[PDB]
Amino acid sequence: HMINAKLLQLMVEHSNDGIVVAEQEGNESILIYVNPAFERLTGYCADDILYQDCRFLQGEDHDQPGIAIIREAIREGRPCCQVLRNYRKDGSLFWNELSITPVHNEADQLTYYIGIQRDVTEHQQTQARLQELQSELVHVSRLSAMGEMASALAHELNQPLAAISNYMKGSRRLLAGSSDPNTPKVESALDRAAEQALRAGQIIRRLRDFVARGESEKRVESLSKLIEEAGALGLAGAREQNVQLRFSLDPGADLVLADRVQIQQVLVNLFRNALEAMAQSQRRELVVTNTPAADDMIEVEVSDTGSGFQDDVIPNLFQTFFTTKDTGMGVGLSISRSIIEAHGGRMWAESNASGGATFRFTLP
Amino acid sequence: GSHMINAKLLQLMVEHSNDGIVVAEQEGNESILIYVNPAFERLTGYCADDILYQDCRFLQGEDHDQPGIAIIREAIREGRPCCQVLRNYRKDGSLFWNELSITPVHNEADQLTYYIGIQRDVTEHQQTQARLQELQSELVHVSRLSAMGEMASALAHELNQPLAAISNYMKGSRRLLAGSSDPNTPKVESALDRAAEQALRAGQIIRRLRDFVARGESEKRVESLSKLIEEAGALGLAGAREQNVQLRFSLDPGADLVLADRVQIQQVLVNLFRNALEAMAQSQRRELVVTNTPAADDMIEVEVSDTGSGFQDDVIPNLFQTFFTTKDTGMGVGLSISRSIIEAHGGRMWAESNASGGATFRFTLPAA
Ligand SMILES: Cc1cc2nc3c(=O)[nH]c(=O)nc-3n(C[C@H](O)[C@H](O)[C@H](O)COP(=O)(O)O)c2cc1C
Ligand SMILES: Cc1cc2nc3c(=O)[nH]c(=O)nc-3n(C[C@H](O)[C@H](O)[C@H](O)COP(=O)(O)O)c2cc1C
Ligand SMILES: Nc1ncnc2c1ncn2[C@@H]1O[C@H](COP(=O)(O)OP(=O)(O)OP(=O)(O)O)[C@@H](O)[C@H]1O
Ligand SMILES: Nc1ncnc2c1ncn2[C@@H]1O[C@H](COP(=O)(O)OP(=O)(O)OP(=O)(O)O)[C@@H](O)[C@H]1O
Repeated sequence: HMINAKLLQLMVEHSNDGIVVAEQEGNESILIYVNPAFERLTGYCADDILYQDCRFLQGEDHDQPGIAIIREAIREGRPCCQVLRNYRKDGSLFWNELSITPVHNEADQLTYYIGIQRDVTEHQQTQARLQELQSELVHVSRLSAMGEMASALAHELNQPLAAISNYMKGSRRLLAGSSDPNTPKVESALDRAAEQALRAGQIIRRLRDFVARGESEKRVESLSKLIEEAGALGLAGAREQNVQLRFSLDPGADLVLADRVQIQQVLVNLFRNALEAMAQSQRRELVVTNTPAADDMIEVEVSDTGSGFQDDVIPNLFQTFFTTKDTGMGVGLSISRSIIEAHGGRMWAESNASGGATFRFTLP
Repeated sequence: GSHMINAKLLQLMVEHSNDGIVVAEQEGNESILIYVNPAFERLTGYCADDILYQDCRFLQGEDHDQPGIAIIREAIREGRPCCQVLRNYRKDGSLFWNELSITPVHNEADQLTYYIGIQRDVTEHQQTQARLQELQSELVHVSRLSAMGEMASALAHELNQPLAAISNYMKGSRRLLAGSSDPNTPKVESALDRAAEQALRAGQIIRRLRDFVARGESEKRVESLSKLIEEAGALGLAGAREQNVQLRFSLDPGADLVLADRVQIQQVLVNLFRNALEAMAQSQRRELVVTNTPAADDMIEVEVSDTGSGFQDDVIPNLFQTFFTTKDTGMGVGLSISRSIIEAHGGRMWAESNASGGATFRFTLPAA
């Protein structure tokens, strides 16, 4: 009615989406029409596949749940939409998003199907890599958090336990020049206490090294790449926070020597920290910049126009547990600085002229 | 001339496609609708007789601050196809997310530019994906502090004995020295007192770090088991479809409502889900069953069974022990944290090996 069927067929012939019309023959849903987009998407020529069921796109990959879903939809005559792994003529893998509508033709007294196919490989791939990045971020965050927990405990307890040892040493020195009948019992009690204090030391290290066990290696990685991976994790939601992102990367300074999951976590933490300082900020600008630097290093700058620093907050930032947030562990910057310095770099912070914060670090 | 099928048949298929399909026509800066299928009238709530020969942009309502709109405008300015999601609004005002595929097509007879547009309602995917973004952030935060907290509790528990020992050896040494006249004894006693004070200080500063990390604590509310199971699946079980892992959630409608702290039970379930997937990595059978049932003393029992690596004969009684692990990079902390959280809540928790060589974990929660 509304448009002539020739024109409509022309539109179908030239749609960018795969479009096919199938016909049920017993247990087969045989293709009776395909458009060029479908030939492109699959690599098959229409002259070759007509009057067969398209399941050959599955190749040998028949342990997919969508397949059974589709089969039951087709038995019921209900529509259905499913993603499947299909394989082009040349073998190449693509994820095919299938929308099938059973349609009953009264004249033919037959059941046809109209199917729309979109290649969704890029979405599947990016979503899978984002899942792996999310999982590994969780893993490394947990071990590194317990790992800083241990080091702070060791360094804070190091003084009392040594004091105890020294008081044992001095007491034993005083009692040596004594004949009181009870002193051998005193000396043995003091020895047992010494041993217990050593035991406290030895087992603080035991839990530390169990949580800190298992370390990685440093390889050449592109900062553009690790900045994009870190942004994918840390900066989703900037647009909803109306934060303006600017990545100024120097093409001569892009390749660094680093352990990629740890630098990912340094950048993710810096990005999150910057977003938080912009929670209620009138100006929201985030700048990431790479430049050549002095000691054959390369400097990465992350600047925000956020809450910034009070007069004497700035010199505490990288100290373990120093925090201004109600639920902050104050550990992000401490872990980041220890990681960067172990990688051969330097890290420091300063307030920006816009009232925000600028963090810089260097890597080779 | 090549006609694989009569155009009437093709028109019918389009008429009954479950997908919105429209044909628009270029008139200057308008792409006016000249055909819509019933699917589009349903999806949008508008009647063809009313929207024909207008541009579809009225679906944006007042919500024109979307990037996809400018993307589409440029694609249509060039001759290129494009695909974008928009916030559109039905006739009744209701919001829906519309997945648009537009293909400009040039008609030689008309010497005109038409467009074929395919529209999918994808509200559920956009919303679900945004809720997974929210869950990912909270899982990171809660895992970090929760691990720091089990770290803290473990260090305090192991140190409790030596520090008490030191305090007691001081108390006993002072008792022995009380009856003494050696000239040096007041100096000894003062040294022992200072050592006592240092050991107390070690204790108090361990409690200091423990309380600092556990300072973020919450309250427990009535929560739907379907929902918290789905959030945990969304985080932990996202890869099962590609791992060819068979998932089955059998939830009993008579056993559904619990009292819990939702983020902590989420982290318990996420750990169970990942752990089961890890066991079912290289197993010919990989089937995971989650089941809800009523359980004794006004409780509800949840079962998670896997056909995975399972448990050795005497590993089972170690599972809930802090730091007990079999994985090279594992912390052995997941189950210890999980059991302490559930028991700190109103339930209990235990484990057993599965008959398929896998593992089955069960827990109970209240509904009071
Ligand atoms: C119109 C239509 C299009 C289809 N397109 C595809 C496709 O592109 N790729 C694919 O793997 N399966 C596709 N299928 C599914 C198979 O034809 C078949 O129905 C499905 O694999 C379940 O049937 P089975 O029991 O033979 O496996 C399509 C089905 C229909 C009706
Ligand atoms: C075939 C076709 C279908 C369209 N369908 C929709 C739609 O369903 N919802 C929507 O918001 N925009 C839709 N658009 C986009 C608008 O028609 C318009 O192209 C877009 O809003 C950008 O143009 P503008 O600058 O006038 O806003 C469609 C465009 C075409 C060509
Ligand atoms: N861009 C910034 N703007 C303002 N303050 C910042 C910025 N970056 C860091 N800070 C300050 O430095 C402190 C330390 O941050 P750090 O990331 O080390 O821990 P945190 O974010 O407080 O805790 P968590 O371990 O949960 O991330 C923060 O409390 C914050 O006050
Ligand atoms: N579903 C499961 N299938 C097989 N083994 C399991 C399962 N759940 C737990 N285990 C075993 O119990 C041990 C303790 O697991 P838990 O989840 O507490 O810590 P983990 O997985 O070792 O460490 P992490 O905290 O890093 O996940 C694990 O090493 C694992 O061997």
